[PDB]
Amino acid sequence: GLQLVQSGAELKKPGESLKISCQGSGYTFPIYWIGWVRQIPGKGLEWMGIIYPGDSDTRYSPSFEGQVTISADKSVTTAYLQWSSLKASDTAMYYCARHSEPWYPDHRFWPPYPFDIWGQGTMVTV
Amino acid sequence: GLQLVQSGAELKKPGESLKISCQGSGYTFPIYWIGWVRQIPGKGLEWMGIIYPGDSDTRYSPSFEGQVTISADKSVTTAYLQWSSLKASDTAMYYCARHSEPWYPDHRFWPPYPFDIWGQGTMVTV
Amino acid sequence: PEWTYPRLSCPGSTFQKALLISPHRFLIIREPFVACGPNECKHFALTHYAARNKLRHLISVKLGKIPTVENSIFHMAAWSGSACHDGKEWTYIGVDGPDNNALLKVKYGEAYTDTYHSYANNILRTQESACNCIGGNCYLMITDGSASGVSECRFLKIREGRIIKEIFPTGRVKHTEECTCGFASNKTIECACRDNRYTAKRPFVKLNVETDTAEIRLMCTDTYLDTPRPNDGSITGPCESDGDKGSGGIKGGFVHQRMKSKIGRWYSRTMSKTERMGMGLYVKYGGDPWADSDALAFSGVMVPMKEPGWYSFGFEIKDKKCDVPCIGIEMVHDHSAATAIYCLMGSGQLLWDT
Amino acid sequence: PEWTYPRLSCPGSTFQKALLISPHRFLIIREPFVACGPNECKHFALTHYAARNKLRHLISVKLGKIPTVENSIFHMAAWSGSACHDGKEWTYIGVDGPDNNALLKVKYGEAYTDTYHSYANNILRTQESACNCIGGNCYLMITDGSASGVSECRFLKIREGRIIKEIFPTGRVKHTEECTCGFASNKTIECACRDNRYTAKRPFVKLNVETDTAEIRLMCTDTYLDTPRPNDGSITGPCESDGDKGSGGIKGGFVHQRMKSKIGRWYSRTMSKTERMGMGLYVKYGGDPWADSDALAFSGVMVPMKEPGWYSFGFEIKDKKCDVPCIGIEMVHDHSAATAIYCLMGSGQLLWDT
Amino acid sequence: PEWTYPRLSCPGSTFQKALLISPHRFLIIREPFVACGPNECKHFALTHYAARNKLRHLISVKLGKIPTVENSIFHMAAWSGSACHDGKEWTYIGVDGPDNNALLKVKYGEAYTDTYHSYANNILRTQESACNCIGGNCYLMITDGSASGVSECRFLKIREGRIIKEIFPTGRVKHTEECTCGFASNKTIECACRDNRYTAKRPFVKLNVETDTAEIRLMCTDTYLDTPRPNDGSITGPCESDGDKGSGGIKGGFVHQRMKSKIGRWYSRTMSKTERMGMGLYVKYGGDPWADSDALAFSGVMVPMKEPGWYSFGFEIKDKKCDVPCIGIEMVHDHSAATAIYCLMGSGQLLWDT
Amino acid sequence: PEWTYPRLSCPGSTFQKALLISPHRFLIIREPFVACGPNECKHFALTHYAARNKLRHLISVKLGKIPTVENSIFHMAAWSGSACHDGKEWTYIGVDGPDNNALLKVKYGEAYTDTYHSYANNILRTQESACNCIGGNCYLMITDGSASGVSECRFLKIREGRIIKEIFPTGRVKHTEECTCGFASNKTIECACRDNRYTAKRPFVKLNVETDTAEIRLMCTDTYLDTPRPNDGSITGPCESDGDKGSGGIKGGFVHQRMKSKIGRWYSRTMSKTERMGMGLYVKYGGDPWADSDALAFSGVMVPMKEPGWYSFGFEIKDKKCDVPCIGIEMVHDHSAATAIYCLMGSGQLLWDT
Amino acid sequence: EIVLTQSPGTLSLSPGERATLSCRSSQTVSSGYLAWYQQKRGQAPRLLIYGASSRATGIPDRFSGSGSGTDFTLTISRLEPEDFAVYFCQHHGTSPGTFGGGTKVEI
Amino acid sequence: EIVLTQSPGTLSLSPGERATLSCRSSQTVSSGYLAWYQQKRGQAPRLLIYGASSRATGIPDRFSGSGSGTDFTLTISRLEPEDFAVYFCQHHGTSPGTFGGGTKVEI
Ligand SMILES: *[C@@H]1O[C@H](CO)[C@@H](O[C@@H]2O[C@H](CO)[C@@H](O)[C@H](O)[C@H]2NC(C)=O)[C@H](O)[C@H]1NC(C)=O
Ligand SMILES: *[C@@H]1O[C@H](CO)[C@@H](O[C@@H]2O[C@H](CO)[C@@H](O)[C@H](O)[C@H]2NC(C)=O)[C@H](O)[C@H]1NC(C)=O
Ligand SMILES: *[C@@H]1O[C@H](CO)[C@@H](O[C@@H]2O[C@H](CO)[C@@H](O)[C@H](O)[C@H]2NC(C)=O)[C@H](O)[C@H]1NC(C)=O
Ligand SMILES: *[C@@H]1O[C@H](CO)[C@@H](O[C@@H]2O[C@H](CO)[C@@H](O)[C@H](O)[C@H]2NC(C)=O)[C@H](O)[C@H]1NC(C)=O
Repeated sequence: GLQLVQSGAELKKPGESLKISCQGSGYTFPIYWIGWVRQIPGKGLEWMGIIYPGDSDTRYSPSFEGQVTISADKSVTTAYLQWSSLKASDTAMYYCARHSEPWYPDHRFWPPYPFDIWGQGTMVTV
Repeated sequence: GLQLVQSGAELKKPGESLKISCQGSGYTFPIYWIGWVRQIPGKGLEWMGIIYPGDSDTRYSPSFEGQVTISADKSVTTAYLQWSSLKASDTAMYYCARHSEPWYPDHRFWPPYPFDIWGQGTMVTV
Repeated sequence: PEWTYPRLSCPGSTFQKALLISPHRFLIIREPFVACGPNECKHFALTHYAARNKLRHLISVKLGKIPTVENSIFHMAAWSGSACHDGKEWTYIGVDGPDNNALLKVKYGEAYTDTYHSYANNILRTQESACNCIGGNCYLMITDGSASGVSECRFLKIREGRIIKEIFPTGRVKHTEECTCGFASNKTIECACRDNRYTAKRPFVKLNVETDTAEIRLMCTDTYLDTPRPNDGSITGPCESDGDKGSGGIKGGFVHQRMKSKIGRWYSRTMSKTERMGMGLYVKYGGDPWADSDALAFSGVMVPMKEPGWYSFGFEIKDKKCDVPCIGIEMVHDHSAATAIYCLMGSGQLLWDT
Repeated sequence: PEWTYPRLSCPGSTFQKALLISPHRFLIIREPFVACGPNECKHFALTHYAARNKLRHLISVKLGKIPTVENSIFHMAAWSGSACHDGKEWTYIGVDGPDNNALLKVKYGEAYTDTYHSYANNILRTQESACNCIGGNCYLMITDGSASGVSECRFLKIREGRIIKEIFPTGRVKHTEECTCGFASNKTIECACRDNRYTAKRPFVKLNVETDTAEIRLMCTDTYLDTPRPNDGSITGPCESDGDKGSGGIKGGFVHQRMKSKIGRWYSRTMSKTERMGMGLYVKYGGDPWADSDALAFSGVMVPMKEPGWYSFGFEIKDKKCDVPCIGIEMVHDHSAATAIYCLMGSGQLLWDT
Repeated sequence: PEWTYPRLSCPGSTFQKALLISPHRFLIIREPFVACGPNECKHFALTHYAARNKLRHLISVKLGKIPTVENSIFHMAAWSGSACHDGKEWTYIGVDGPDNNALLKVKYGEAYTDTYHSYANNILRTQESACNCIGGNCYLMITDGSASGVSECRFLKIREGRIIKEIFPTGRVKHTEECTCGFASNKTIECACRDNRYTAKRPFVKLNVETDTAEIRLMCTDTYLDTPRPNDGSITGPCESDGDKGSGGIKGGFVHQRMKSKIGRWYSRTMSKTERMGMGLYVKYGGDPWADSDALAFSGVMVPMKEPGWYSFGFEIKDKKCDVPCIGIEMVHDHSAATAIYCLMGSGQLLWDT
Repeated sequence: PEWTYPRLSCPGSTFQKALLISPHRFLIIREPFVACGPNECKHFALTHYAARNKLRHLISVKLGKIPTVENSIFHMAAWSGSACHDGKEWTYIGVDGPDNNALLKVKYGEAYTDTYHSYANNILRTQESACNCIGGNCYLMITDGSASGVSECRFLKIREGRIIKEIFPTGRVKHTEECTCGFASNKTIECACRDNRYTAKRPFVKLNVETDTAEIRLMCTDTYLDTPRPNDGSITGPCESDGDKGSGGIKGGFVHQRMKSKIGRWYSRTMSKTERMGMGLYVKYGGDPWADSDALAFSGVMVPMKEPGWYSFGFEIKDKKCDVPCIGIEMVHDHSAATAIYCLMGSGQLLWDT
Repeated sequence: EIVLTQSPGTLSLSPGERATLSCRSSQTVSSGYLAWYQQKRGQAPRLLIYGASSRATGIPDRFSGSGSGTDFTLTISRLEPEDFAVYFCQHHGTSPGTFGGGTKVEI
Repeated sequence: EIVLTQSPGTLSLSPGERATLSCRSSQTVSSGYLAWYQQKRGQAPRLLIYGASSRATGIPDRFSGSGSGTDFTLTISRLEPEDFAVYFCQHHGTSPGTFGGGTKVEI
């Protein structure tokens, strides 16, 4: 029973704020990094960033730095992707994915890990 | 003036929750075990379990384990018997009775004591 | 620097309230005891909860200190334990582990040394009172058996943290626990024990420390010293006869007053015959606890009927040239405990309670 | 290692504020006092409440420490008490028990030793100030009698925790209590006492420590030292004449300045003649307090009229080669107390208050 | 007074829970370790937060104390560190400064003495476990390099706070850090190290303290000791072969049991092969860790799978005449840590966990 | 046991952050300083408020402790003060009393000894840094005069708590205060002082301890060391010329590094020329501060511009065989202060700030 | 685990007759902890006997009840109208207390 | 900083044929950390390969994918209808993860 469960879909207006989420189950959530991956339906996958619930340590792809916010709350075993100014162009499928191995702060390295489990994806229009 | 005083009677519907109680007086309530005994009017007595107000340590007859809840509150010198799903068949007289001797946690044994004082019994229909 | 030997006791004929340590009136502890070295007394207790579990510890503070978290020293994990000083260093004893596979651990100074394994595969327990050292040889009472049923005890001779000898008492040994022990003389350690199932009469152990042998017989006295009790002199039959109200029990106080020509035996008892309320002090001079049915004299009330009595213990303070026998009382409040100390001092009557 | 003897005092002509311990501005105590050994000063007090009862204790901290619960050591149960050091070990004195059947307890080092029983079957009290040891012999003032009526005092000679002699003063002994005592010389202990019923003039005790005798006469001086007071020089008649405003009283400060050719006597008094407000320091050099009507010189204000004065006490600090006389003041605030210490140091005038 | 040398270990065949220090159940610290002098054990830790930053400090309390702010002593600013006692005085080691220009500081007694500069211009780290002194010469492992990539270690020989020699190990040195070191004999210090990038097999350092030389090879044993792990015996190839799951790691426990004819090597490991949960104790007697593929024997569970395991360390307690090997465990809770101590004591099986 | 004499300093060429005591991140104090005896460093401070007034006290804790109320010792009432150790006992100095009639008090060990009276009938002040003892003779800088106007200083030679000599410096003495003093050699005490009205150049005192004479001249260096400052090298005229921005000031750090053939002089300064922000470390080797205009070399930043700098002080740690010069910084936060310690240790550059 | 089969289940004795009631335990009753209770119509039961045969406070000498092992009885030396009640036996040892069916004593 | 240009971008191989997919990195992939993913239409991608060539748990032997340096491939030993998907390569080293455009495998 190992899974990432995402919200279904959203449709927004340009400028309308947006928050979507992933809930983890079946694993020790606070020690694995969860990443967000964007996919415009006719395009390939685009790594947007990762978060380490547990101390909410984040890393963003330079192209998404300042465009989106990645946050998490270990209290309810969830990860979030937020927009403040949802523009258009955010008409993409957004996926969470969890790294194959755990990481602890004292490892002192950037997790060189693949994404082992993926959520089903949240479709966001606009 | 040594006594266990029980509530009078209750009549409930199948599924309707139920709480009945006994109030002790004339003795050092937190150091004696109080037991509940069931009696279906045409049947004999059936020990349901005991509680040690004082740390609310309980013991249940295997046949009543998970069927009823025994609890107590030394603050008001009382003992309680609770149902979550009062079925029927709970059409019995319910009595509290206090053990003849005091017990302390460091005795480390199950009180091998008879019931010295009994309440008058609470009649519960259904 | 030198090994401790028991000395003659300091003159006096009665006890007086010495000191009360009551931390809750301003760390949750139980079963306190006091043990003293040549120039230092420590107040030991087991933690019951935080300010038989995996978290209970044997802790201590200097006697006179309030046993706060900041002041306390955690010596070892222990759900049962004791401590003593041999004249050179502190020995700490504690029992931890599973109810049916418990283990005794011995700490000497800062180091862990020997262990002892359960022998009856039931809860292994130690005397909860201080241990007794003579010439470096510390005698610890341990017991292993049922809370209700047979629980035979044995003594361990501990030297510099090591267990060197196992002493197996004879006599009436069906159930012995929570022994308050002390020196009657340079040759004998006597203990007033709990019997948690068969009788209200305490087993009285006489341990010969020159031969390392022991024998246990019930105290013959008409005044019964455990908590559940028959009403004084009501147990019929010979001294060894078990009486009624033997189910349950309490650790009582017991100290010796060693005089050149006499041994005084001071005992403590609750005021209530069923509940652990109040404490009184009783004394008998000379005689033989195993044969002498004579009622102990009543010295006075240490704790009034309205206040909790619970466990008590004997200890001795090293007064430069002589020893001062003291009895402490565990006053459990609501379940942390306060410790009341009554010490032999002066003459006349015990004048007030705690 | 060596017994303490009084030494000549450290040079100086005036007092200055030394130190203020004020725990409430950041355990509720009353009637503080300071006692010093060869290299250590302790601040003693009785607990009044928790952070005459069954819970009051004699406690202490190192002088300079704030008397918190964690820092304090509880020496003994006591509703009245004193302490001193004999050069080898600390002696602690306390009184506990019933108002009409009180008992004094003596602790030496870690052990309880002698006791003393009430003799007038009324509240037994000790000097609430530090006791005085010479050559191992500690002289303690005790009193037993009515708060209003006759209360004769006696002195106990305590050696290594034991009471060896009872000294029964002669002279004017109808009511003496709460004596602030110190050495005038190697042969004499002098005390400035409270009289809580008959007069505003303090009884002045002269105790001969070579002969173990004592005599008490009222101070003859026109400046009256108790709290309720006639207005200075207003009591007519001979030195022994009792005056008005004798109902009620306070323990005052009193230290000696021992010089090769002179004895200075430093006294403290409240600013108000009726209320326990303010404190001042007065001095007389030489003379005879029992005969000399001369007003004490006014040195200065220690506590202003706007601040509480309450009890004061004398003590001495052991400055390696000489002794430093000090007067402490109990500033009761709302009823815990702060302790203000003024010590002889330097020359010139007392320059500021507390 | 005298320099410390390693001694033969105290007899016993198994470990038992000794003591748990758990400050949060009643100062936020991480990476605790214990170091002991002749008559004193200290519990050291780095502050993580207040009750790698500019505020992290190396702090300590007496072992047995709860590491509160009031009890703790701040020895030096340090985001990484170690400490040891040479038989005469305490040596404290800490690293502070920038990630790419860190500096080691050495404190001896109360004074700051030598420093050491980063050599690979990457985070300079020390063993987070206690250092090892023989005859006054303290051997400290330090490392400088990438968290992921090459990080060669070196040893510093420290004498009375000064760095006298730099020891450069040979062998397999591509990544060595967080070494738990101890004496195998009077001539050798052996260390079980972390490899945070290349393999789950710990580098095992053998340091010759007569010649000041060292060689590092991977432990050959089938039971892998780091946290991310292949499933025991799954790494193919010769002893030096790197395996899978080598990214990441943990500092493990490691102590020696020195017997006249044998060296026991006690190791600790987590229960989980991926997460830092649980701890177990493993042992091998004799052999050669660099060549012997034999699986370590499993002694028992120290921390159950349901409780955090995190870092562990070896230390030894000085038991008067012999040394007691102990393994401590850092139980991180939510990130302060509790310290669980397991010590060699007695015989039989490890009977219970923490 | 033995009198302290200054010793040659421990080798090293630079300073590194040693320790930060920051009590507010987990008693409100100001103007901290550190003084060290043969085997003990104390962190002294004046209380500013409770956890120039009648309540301010000179307090201390062991260096490394957080200065909480429970840990602190109150030595004396004092709105200004200093302390030092003479090799046998601690001397504590404090000033209390009225602004225009202040008095210095000297405490030695536990006793109050001499006092000193104001001489200019203005606020009497002491150096707020530690005092300097050679052979038992402790040299204390005191000053009395206007905050704005003339304030001549003098030195007191204190021996075993007594003031034995008054030293009256010559030279440029119009305004000298808050001197950070230390030994340049066995014959000389040099001090870097504050001038709170006339100039940004510190008076530099050279006190001859063989002759008990002193002379004061302004430091000639182009790098000005007070807080309000002209922009380095901007004060024209001869070395003694007063410059602009002389109104206001700060106590700076100053230590000596005593080498067999050289004296290093380490100074501290704020980063801002007007506000008390940041701290830097400057050094000059050899020369003559009274004549040498050469700019001090910049060693590094101790406190960044974004953090408070406020007062600094010099002290030395006694490292068994040699002395370690250290500079402490008072980081005032909102007004309690944290103390940052930087010590000479190792070589290379100062690598990081606080 | 312990079953008490109290018997005959009905007595039909007149006042003045001796009544013997039996309680057979399916397994040995450790330490003899078998209690007896008297239940009058319309009210909670009274404790008569505790331990194998100790008499409860307030209970008349009419009630004895010797027994051991698995075989225990309650003996009413002489019946009186007052003692026509349903009697119950109870295991009250260091295990879940358990009562028997009960024996009715009729005239 | 790292650009993965996966190619040819389209394969048109029948089931039973061997499929070779390539991923050229613009710079050396340290330690060989290039992963491969399989994305079926309408669903989140599955991890096939991690490290340069380690097989992910649950992935059949059909997928190998040896490679090094800048030049990596994914090899499907035999195509089955199940494996007609868009494949992606990913850099997963100690730097911001970055995927390639993806290669569509058609019948
Ligand atoms: C127990 O025996 C010891 C001797 O082994 C007794 O202690 C000695 O007492 C004398 C004075 O009577 C001293 O001079 C010796 O120095 C003491 N020796 C030691 C080793 O302490 C002790 O008094 C005896 N105790 C009892 C209760 O009889
Ligand atoms: C009280 O008497 C003692 C002697 O019994 C005096 O103390 C001695 O003083 C001399 C110096 O004058 C020292 O050399 C001795 O070593 C001291 N002896 C002891 C036992 O301390 C003391 O000074 C006298 N005090 C007064 C007030 O006169
Ligand atoms: C390591 O060497 C030291 C000697 O340098 C050994 O310690 C000595 O042990 C003997 C008893 O066998 C004592 O009599 C000596 O006094 C001890 N000397 C010192 C300096 O402590 C030590 O036992 C050896 N340790 C090991 C593990 O072999
Ligand atoms: C200051 O003078 C003292 C002597 O009065 C010097 O201390 C001595 O140093 C030698 C080693 O060179 C030791 O053997 C002596 O035992 C020391 N004597 C004392 C009293 O400490 C000290 O080194 C000189 N300091 C400076 C800065 O020159």
